[PDB]
Formats: sequence, C-alpha cells, structure tokens
Amino acid sequence: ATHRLLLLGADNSGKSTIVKQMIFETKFQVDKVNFHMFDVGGQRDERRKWIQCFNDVTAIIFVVDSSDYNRLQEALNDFKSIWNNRWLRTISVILFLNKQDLLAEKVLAKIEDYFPEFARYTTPEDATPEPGEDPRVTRAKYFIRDEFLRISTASGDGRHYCYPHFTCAVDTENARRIFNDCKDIILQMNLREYNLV
Amino acid sequence: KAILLGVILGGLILFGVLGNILVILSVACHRHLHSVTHYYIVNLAVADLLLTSTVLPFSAIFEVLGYWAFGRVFCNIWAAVDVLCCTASIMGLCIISIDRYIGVSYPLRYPTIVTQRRGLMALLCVWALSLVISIGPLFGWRQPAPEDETICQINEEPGYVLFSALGSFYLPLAIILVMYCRVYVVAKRELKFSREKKAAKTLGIVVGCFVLCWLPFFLVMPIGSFFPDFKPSETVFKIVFWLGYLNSCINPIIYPCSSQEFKKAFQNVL
Amino acid sequence: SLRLNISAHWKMGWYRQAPGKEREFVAGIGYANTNYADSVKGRFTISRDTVYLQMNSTAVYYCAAYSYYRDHSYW
Ligand SMILES: [NH3+]C[C@H](O)c1ccc(O)c(O)c1
Repeated sequence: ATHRLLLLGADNSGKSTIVKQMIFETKFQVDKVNFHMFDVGGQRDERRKWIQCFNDVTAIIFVVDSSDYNRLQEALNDFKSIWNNRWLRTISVILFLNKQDLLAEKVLAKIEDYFPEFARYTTPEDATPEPGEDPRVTRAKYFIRDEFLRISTASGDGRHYCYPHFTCAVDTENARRIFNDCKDIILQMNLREYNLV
Repeated sequence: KAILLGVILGGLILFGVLGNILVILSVACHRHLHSVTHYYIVNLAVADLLLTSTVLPFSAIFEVLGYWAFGRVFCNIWAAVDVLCCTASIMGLCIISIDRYIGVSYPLRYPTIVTQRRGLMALLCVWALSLVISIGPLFGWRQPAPEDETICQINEEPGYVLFSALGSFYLPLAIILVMYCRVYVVAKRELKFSREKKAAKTLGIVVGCFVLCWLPFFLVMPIGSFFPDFKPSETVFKIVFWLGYLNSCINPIIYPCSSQEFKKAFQNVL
Repeated sequence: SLRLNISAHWKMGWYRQAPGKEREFVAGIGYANTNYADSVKGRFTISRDTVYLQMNSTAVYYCAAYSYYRDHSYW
C-alpha cells in the first residue's frame, strides 16, 4: 500500500538531512506500510509537479528551519501560498519545525527584533515542552507555531487539516510522526465517507 | 378490503424493486465504484432484489386471495427462496458491519487486510451458509405436511427454527452491534456536540431499522414455536412477517445515503 | 354412497388412506376456497359448518384441519 507524500520544505533548512532517516523520489516504511515521499525542491525553482502531483497525494510535508529569523517571512509566504493554493487546497499539511536545537542556541544571545509583536504573545495554556525547558525558548517556538497556525486558520473551511511538530535535526522518532498523521488523515477521510462526521 | 391491501402491497413492492434496481444500476457504469465496500453494498442490493422481485408478489397474492393458487412445488420453492434471500441480506449487513469496523480501526493497513482474495470468500461463505439454512429442511427437518395444492405452510418445525434463528439472526446481531459499537467509539474524535450527535444519528438509523424490522419476527417465531402458551394471533404474525419484507425496501433508502459517492450516483437519476 | 380444535381461517379437508398407497388429496373446504379432486369431482361433495363429506356411488378416510401459512395441523 503506497502513500505519495509531497515534501516541499525549504533550501538549507534540514530537509535533505531529514530525508536521510531510512527533485528525487524516496521511499520508506513503518510497520510494513510503504510511504513514497516525493521531494520537489523547495517551491522556489521547481513548480513542475504542482499539476502532476496535485491530486494523488495524501499529505504535504512542509519542513522549515526555525532558528534563522532572517529567513522566516519567506517561509510564512510559502506556507500562505501552499495553504491557500488552487490544486493542492484540499490536502492536509504536516509541518516540521526543524532545528529546534539550533533555536535553543540562537535564542540565548532576539526574536522580537525581526518580528516586532513577539512580546504581545505569551506562552499559552494546553502546551507541554520537553523536560528542562527555558520559558523564553518555548515562547519563541510557540510564537512561530502560532504564526503558522494563524496562517493555517485563514480559510474557514475545515476541508483539510494541519499537523505541527517540533523535531530536532537528528531525531529518530520522525517517521512514526508521518505514520500517525497519515493514519489520522485517512481516518478523517473514512469518517467523512461513511457520513459519520 | 381486498383491493386496498393489494394496492398498498403493490405500492410497497414497486417502491422496493425500484429502489433496488436503482441501487444496482447506479454502480454498473462508474468505474470509480469498484471497491470492496461497494461490492458489499451491491450484494445486499442483489439479495433484496432477488427477494422483492419474486417472493413478495406471491406473498401479496397469497394475502389477497387467502389461498396459494399455484402448485405445491411452487410453495416449496417459495419458502426456500424466502429464507435464502432474508438470511442472505441479514448476513450481508453483518459483513458490511465487519468491513466498516476494519475500515475505521486500521486505516492504513486496510488494503492489506481486505483483498479480493478474501473479500470474496466471506461473500461466498455467507451465501453458502444462507443456502445451508434455506435448503436445510428440504430433506432434513421437514415435518409431514398435508398434501393440498392450496395451502402453503411455513417451515415452523422446532429444532430447525431454533438453529436458524440463532445462527441467522442472533450471531449477526451480536456482530453488528459490537462492530458498530467500535465504530461509534472511534468516530467521537478518538464543539464536540456536532461530533457526537453526527455519529449517534447515522448509526442509530442503521441499527434501528434493522432491529425494528427483524427482531419482531425473530422474537415472535422461536418464542411461539417453543413456548406454545403465548400463541400469537394471525394479525400480529402477519405484521411481524411483513416487517421483514419492509426491511428490503428500507435498505435502498439507508445504505447508499450512508455514503458520499452512492448518494451522488443515486441523485444523478433526476 | 355413504355420507361420512376450532378456528376460522383454518382449512378443513378429507383424505383417503388406501391399502399401501400414500395419503392422496380428496377434498377440502376453507374460508378462502373449496378444492376437490378428480376422483371425487362428481361422486362426492363436501359439507362444512363439523366438517364431513357426502359421497354417492378406498375404505379408510381421515378428517383433517390445518392452516394456510403456519405449520399447524389437527388430524
Ligand atoms: N419473512 C421472513 C422469512 O419468511 C423467514 C426468514 C427466516 C426464517 O427462519 C423463516 O422461517 C422465515
């Protein structure tokens, strides 16, 4: 059983490194379920498969480096592009906020300089970091996640979801993330099909 | 009072046969409607069609006239085809329930747990078990019946009716209720009022119509053939005997409207 | 020559048990119809209220009563 993922990502944003966790198609498997992940380049030089891979996909893996604040607004522009597109507007998007370990070093040096309204946002409720976490680092990480969710909540449709995750550079537990999110996407489509939701 | 019951039975027969030919015709052209659950829906549709096209007009004529005007081989064909079609549609609902349970609790390993190597073996197993129950007392458990060419007795021989009731209703009723219990558990996201009430309305009908149709008959018949102190009248017996026929006219309404592409294909007729 | 439970929609018939032969249908009267056989089509009529035949001009008979759809009997 194949599942054609669509990895867009960004250039020099941990995407080629997170590929190596076994334009170029790749393949991997979890619990003898075979995902076939289509890379595309980063949505800056190769928009060729946007007609071809427009419908057969089951998810869209968008990975973004989170430490570099200077290259942050272009990522939000690309996420507003793909989230409110035409051909790929009914596909749920997995979001990988990569290089959180680099963000833990890039904070302690400010995120309020490149984006001015950071202090207006605070660390919200129903949030759980890892053990031994600085509150400013978690505030910055949840600030950019809340920015991506503000861009995500700008359709009002409920026809396609979005699943964010905080992954480090050399995390081994990342294929189970895509496994569980593809399971949830297919289960939501199955519940919509049987008129249960 | 003969033509009035005849015209309401003809209306119910015509509505049921038109619904089942529409359900079986809406799949025969679309190549997208070729999965295993569509097979399990057209199997229920062809069982309800085989019941409603042949067995229902003869029982309607038998209720209007009051006597089976045809022969005796016709009666022995009619009772066996009646039992065959009714328990074939019941076990079709049972395998639809099993398919939906292993469709909502293994969403990625579903095409590696349901294949045509074994999605058309459960179909032949329930059709063969239906034919075992129907052609059971054609040699096995038939009591000696009177030799009229006018009456047509049902096969109310005890010992056979208990086995048939158990392994034709009460095991598929248990299977349908526990698998739809799991489907209702998973479909509660597992603001939430619209998530719970949207499932408790669309599973409530698909168990309520089946129980309300078949549980009167399959409760009256073995309790009356084993405990003859109840002794139900002729009117309540005809009511519970005809609710089971009403189920095969209800099933065109529910089960294509419990999908998305089936409802579009059925609404494409007008 | 010789003439020879209670419900409403129950049919009542008469059979002839011959020597060695099986139970052949002879006559029957019900609330919905009244059926006969070819052997006694003219030589024997029926009568119902008790239920008895009436023959004019093969020696053992059985008066039976039964239903039309449910598997009951009263011999
Ligand atoms: N109308 C139901 C049909 O006559 C039927 C179904 C299952 C039975 O065991 C039976 O005796 C009769």
